[PDB]
Amino acid sequence: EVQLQQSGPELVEPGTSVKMPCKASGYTFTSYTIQWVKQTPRQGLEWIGYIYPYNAGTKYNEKFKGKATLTSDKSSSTVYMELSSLTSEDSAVYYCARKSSRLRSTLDYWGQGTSVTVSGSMDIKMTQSPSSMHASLGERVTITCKASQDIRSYLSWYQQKPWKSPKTLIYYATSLADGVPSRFSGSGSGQDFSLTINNLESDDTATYYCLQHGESPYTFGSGTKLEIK
Amino acid sequence: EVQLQQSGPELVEPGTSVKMPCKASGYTFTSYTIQWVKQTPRQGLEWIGYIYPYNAGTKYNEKFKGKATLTSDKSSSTVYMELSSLTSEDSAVYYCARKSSRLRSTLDYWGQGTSVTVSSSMDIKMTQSPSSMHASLGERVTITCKASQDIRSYLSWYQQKPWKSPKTLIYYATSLADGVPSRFSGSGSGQDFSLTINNLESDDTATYYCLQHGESPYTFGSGTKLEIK
Amino acid sequence: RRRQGWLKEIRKLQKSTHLLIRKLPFSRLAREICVKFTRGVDFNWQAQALLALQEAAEAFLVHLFEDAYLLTLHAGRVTLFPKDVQLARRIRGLEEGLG
Amino acid sequence: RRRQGWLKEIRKLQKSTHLLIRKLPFSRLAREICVKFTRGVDFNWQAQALLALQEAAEAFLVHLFEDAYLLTLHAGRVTLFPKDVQLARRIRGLEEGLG
Amino acid sequence: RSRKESYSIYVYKVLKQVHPDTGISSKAMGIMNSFVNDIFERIAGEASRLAHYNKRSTITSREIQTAVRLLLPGELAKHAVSEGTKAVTKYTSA
Amino acid sequence: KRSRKESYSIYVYKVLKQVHPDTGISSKAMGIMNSFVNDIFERIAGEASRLAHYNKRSTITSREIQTAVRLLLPGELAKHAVSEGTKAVTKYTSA
Amino acid sequence: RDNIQGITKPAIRRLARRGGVKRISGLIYEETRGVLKVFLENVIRDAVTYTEHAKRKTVTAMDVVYALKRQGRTLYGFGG
Amino acid sequence: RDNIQGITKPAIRRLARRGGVKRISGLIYEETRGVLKVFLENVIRDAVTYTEHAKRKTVTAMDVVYALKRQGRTLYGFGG
Amino acid sequence: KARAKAKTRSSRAGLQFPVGRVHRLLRKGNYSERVGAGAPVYLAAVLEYLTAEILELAGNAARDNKKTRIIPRHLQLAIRNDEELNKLLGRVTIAQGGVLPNIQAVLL
Amino acid sequence: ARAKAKTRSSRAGLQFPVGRVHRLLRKGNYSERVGAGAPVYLAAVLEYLTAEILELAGNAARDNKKTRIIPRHLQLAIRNDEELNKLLGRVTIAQGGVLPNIQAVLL
DNA sequence: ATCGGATGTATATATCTGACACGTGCCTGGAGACTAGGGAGTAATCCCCTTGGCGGTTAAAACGCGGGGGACAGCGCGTACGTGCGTTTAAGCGGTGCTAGAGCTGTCTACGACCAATTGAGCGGCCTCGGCACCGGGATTCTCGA
DNA sequence: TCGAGAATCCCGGTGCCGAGGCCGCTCAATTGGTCGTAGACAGCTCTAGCACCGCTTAAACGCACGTACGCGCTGTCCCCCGCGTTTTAACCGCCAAGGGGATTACTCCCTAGTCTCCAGGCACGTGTCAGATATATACATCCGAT
Repeated sequence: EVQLQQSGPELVEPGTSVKMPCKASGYTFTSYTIQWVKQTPRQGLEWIGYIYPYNAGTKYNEKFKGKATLTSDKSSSTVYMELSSLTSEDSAVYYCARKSSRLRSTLDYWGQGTSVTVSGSMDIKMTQSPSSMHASLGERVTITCKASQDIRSYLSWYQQKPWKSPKTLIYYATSLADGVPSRFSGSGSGQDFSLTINNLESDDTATYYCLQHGESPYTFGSGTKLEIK
Repeated sequence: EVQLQQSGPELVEPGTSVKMPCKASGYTFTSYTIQWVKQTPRQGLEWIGYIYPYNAGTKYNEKFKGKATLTSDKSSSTVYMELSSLTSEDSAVYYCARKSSRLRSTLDYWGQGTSVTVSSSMDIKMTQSPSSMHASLGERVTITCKASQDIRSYLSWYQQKPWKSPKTLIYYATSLADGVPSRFSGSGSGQDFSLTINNLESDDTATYYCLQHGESPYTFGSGTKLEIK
Repeated sequence: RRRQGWLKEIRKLQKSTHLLIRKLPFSRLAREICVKFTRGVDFNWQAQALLALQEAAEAFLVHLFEDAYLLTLHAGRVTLFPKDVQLARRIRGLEEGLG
Repeated sequence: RRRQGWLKEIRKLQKSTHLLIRKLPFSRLAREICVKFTRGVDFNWQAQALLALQEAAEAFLVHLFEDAYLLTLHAGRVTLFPKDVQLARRIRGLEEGLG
Repeated sequence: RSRKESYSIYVYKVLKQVHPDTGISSKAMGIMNSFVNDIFERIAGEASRLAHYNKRSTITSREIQTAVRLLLPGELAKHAVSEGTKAVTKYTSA
Repeated sequence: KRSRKESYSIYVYKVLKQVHPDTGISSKAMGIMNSFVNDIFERIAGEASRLAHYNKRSTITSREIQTAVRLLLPGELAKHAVSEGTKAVTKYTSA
Repeated sequence: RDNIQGITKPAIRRLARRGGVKRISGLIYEETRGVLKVFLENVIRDAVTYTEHAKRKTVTAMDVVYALKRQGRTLYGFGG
Repeated sequence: RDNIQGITKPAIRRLARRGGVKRISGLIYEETRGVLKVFLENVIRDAVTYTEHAKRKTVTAMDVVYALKRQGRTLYGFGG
Repeated sequence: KARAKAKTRSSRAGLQFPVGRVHRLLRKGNYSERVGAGAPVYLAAVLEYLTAEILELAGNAARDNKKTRIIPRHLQLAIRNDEELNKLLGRVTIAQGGVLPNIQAVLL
Repeated sequence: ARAKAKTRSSRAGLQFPVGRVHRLLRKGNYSERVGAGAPVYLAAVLEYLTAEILELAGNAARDNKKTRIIPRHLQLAIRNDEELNKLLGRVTIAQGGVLPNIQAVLL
């Protein structure tokens, strides 16, 4: 299968620089961009940037210009990320995710995560209306992701169990991802979207994020933590 | 058009070597073999050999094996012929002729010849049945070229004005060459072949040769001198 | 005091899209090549036909120079030689190369 | 006592016509490549299918080695390097090159 | 003069739905027209070859699906198969 | 029960027995000659089909086959194949 | 033991000597295994598509011949 | 002055700089003129074969597009 | 004689590309003896998807150039900067498209 | 009651089947109509190309002291001819081998 | 590491023209509705050919080692290519004019699809001997070392 | 410039299995009429391609020169090839089983075909705004000097 082997955690001091690899396997390495996501437990998931190894073309978030630098290596099928001038704000988990160059594709496969431990208004805000909810073991659950501007259908949904990488449930606001059962169902277009889980199981307790990728900085949702009985 | 420029007349002394060029133009150089014919007024026309510049592959007449050596040059589109150990029986005109690699093709275009003057058997025999003929300016002359073993229609016909290069009339024993009027018509298959000319003129005063190319040494006929009254 | 301007020339030519051979020499070169196939008869040419022929010929020549310069840099040189162009035509095959 | 036998090896391998890769390693390599496309289901293979696949693969590899050795001799070397194979795959294009 | 059909109005409708404030020049419209004709001929020729290999007389949506799967590389084939499948399944339920 | 399974083997053998009356052919080379005949048939018929479609014709005639032979075969190969096809069409029309 | 290592370096050396190569770097063998795996993936994916369209579970020689023919790599001698 | 000499040294130099070539030997101009002549004979012969089959005496843009398309050199933007 | 008002087959499929024209071109193009009903729908959907993908990438490339109109240069930049589209249109020349600005790194 | 059946191949002087080529042109989805002289022309061209390749391969077999054409002889016949190598350019002949070609700088 | 000056690159403003996007009439090609028939889906059956296993043989792969061939870095020399500048010369643009030929339309007839009956050409099955691969012994020709 | 050794080539004998010939049959090609339409041909109209001329101006051309760079030579060290020994796995023969390919029969749904009718799409105008070009301004970058 597609694996994105990421390195282990670091314990560094400020002013240092860290290179974290994202050695990929199981697919044609140049055909897919490799995205980088930062997860702090204060602001949730933030999109750093990507690199397209087909032409070494990058695009960064404006919040990470100068701080992040992406390089690729076609020989080892490896993408690196440098973090220059480390502050206390830079202590998080950094996932690398594989996204195809097609516009309706989303971040399909994620790396395990690298935990770094150190010693903007014109974007699109994703507003998840329930910040948390509690559910039974077979009833209905509906999460919404009302947007700021008009993304067309470029919205995907993710499930992240704690201390694990996020898993893609739904892309293109309705289409099921690979290996996802039909209990998950997405709807909506324009500015309001919805994710419905039809018959809850014991392992459907996680945080559920929505990601838009319709405009130039990609913005995740704030999150929705679902507990069950 | 297709033209094979050849060097001028050369006077030499015995014992040495001479290398004559056959600079060709007007066609793709590697697609065609370049044949070499020697014309004495003692044995008629004799086929020396060829070189195929696509792979520099040669094939010599065993009468001239060791005596001659053909080389090519793709940069200048030139074929050379070296005549080593110039004995007194080498005083002849040496034509270079272009022939396709196709089996029914014949020696289409000829060079003007280099008159080389040195200053002192399991083959196919072509027997032209008239040796000299005379006719007025309107009747019908027929020359026959009965072969010895068997040639499956691989016979061509050439005419030669005095001190000129030969010109192709018929190939594949019946087919008209390019630019030849329909007065000339060949016929025959197997071992017996014939060329008939229908309405003679004064330009039809030449020597008429038949050439077989069905077996590995190519053999010309003895010749037939047609004089128009 | 002579400065190098090959880099400025490459940077402006790689962002321009216009035709690099003049139209009137290419037109009569194409007509002279055409008269040798139509048995001496001269054919007419639409203006879009000569434009399409020139766009295809210049795209072919530009892409052949890109492939032949990789052979220049492979041999340690920086100057494009005719042996680079001949080898690039040989490796491309009979259809992408020859012709 | 060591004399060169690369020339004898080249001369006998260029006049032979048999397959150079052993049949059973190629067969199980092609089967494990096939099982990654058939949703984990094992497909059957005719014997002539694996023979046709091996003939095509060996002809492809021999022609790519010829094209890459032209690049080896272009650079003045006599030893075939992986950069020669990568450049020969790049110049052949997307269809004649990769894959 | 004849009628001289093209794909320009459909390409323009698709452009107005993916980029509502973007126009297109007439030279780029001719390139888009040539692209649509070329991909049509590629898919239809491959589907004709697939129907002939299996001794079938009909080109169905199954032949078009496997021709799209043979001709388009990568995720392009996956999303094109998704688009064609949803169009066929909402066409038959009408 | 077994099917028809047509091939060109008897015609390739008839041609070989008149260009080389004592040479034979192996069954592995006969399959290569069969693949060659099918490939050249498909090439010429596809080019003639496209030639009839470009000119808004519905019939493939011997003119389309002649033009497809001139487009596909390189060099003197096309010249001699046009000669052979024209000779066969002339002999067929007279009989 | 991987199956790509069944393409041994004597076999790669024989394929190179049939291609006329005099000396071979030691890094050629992994490059050749990668090139062969890319070629086999491209051909076998199309052959499996041809097999699955016919609703068969057996890759025939005609499927391989069609998969090669649609990539500009016509093979004579296995039917068609 | 032959018509192949109308493809001047600055035009060949501009075609090479668009190809990214930094330095250019003086023997490349005759090589480029020969390559351009071979390409043009191959395309123009097929385009004339398409024109003569249509019983026309005017080479159209579609004839050039078909002549390029049958050599694996599809051109967008001139019809078809 | 209660004949309903005609709905195009593009509207039943939810498409912009013409299903009836694609059906006529499939029937008159000498592809098969018969054409199924779902084949022009599937083909028109695939052609609409590919056109939309190229046009959206070219509109993004035109917006990065601060242009509001797509020219052939923007289509060339959209196609050659994408590996799958460059592989699909591999042996395709786009007129007035230019080349990618690719200078070799050993020269600088 | 009717005349004796003559094949269209013997009427055209061919060894290749004119009626089979006509049926393959009708059933091959090339056009809706096929002229009467089109399978004659096509069968003549196919017979010419088959005869050219078989004669070159028979000469290559006779040069190797053999009376039977194998795939190696077809490969040697095709690759030693520029027009036939250009026609079968993207064609792999199974069990045909390669041309003996060592580069001159190695010797 | 720092300072001054020419200049390439990026940015805002004007203005201008021609191409693009929109509106309209019409006509022809797509849709609606209906019928007929055959292509293909599906089920059942048969046999064939693919997979799996076992045992032994032996040729090929693997491994280690040593020597020398060759890759690569550096250096010096000479030549050929870029650059700049002044002269020249053909490309291009407008403007006119002419006419060949592309494109359309109407007539008509030859030719190809179609159909039914018949037969013989080609394909499957089978049967046999000779071309070729292999093996073993003898004549011919290049090579390192005195 | 020669001598044991290696390489290559030639010739006789053996066996085998595949090429080539023969026979039965069946289905696909031939024959003989019929019918309708595709295309050949004549004629006519008008587009667009060719041909010429003046003029301008940008591009090509020629030459001189400095220096960047190709190319040959040299030395070092490292890595590839040949060789000998041991390990291993491909291969071949025999055998069994069963999955699935291929064939056959039946039915019915789907698609070609026909007629009617209307609205989608195309030619044709037409007005305006996006992009090209020119100009002025500021930001940044290299080149020389220190």
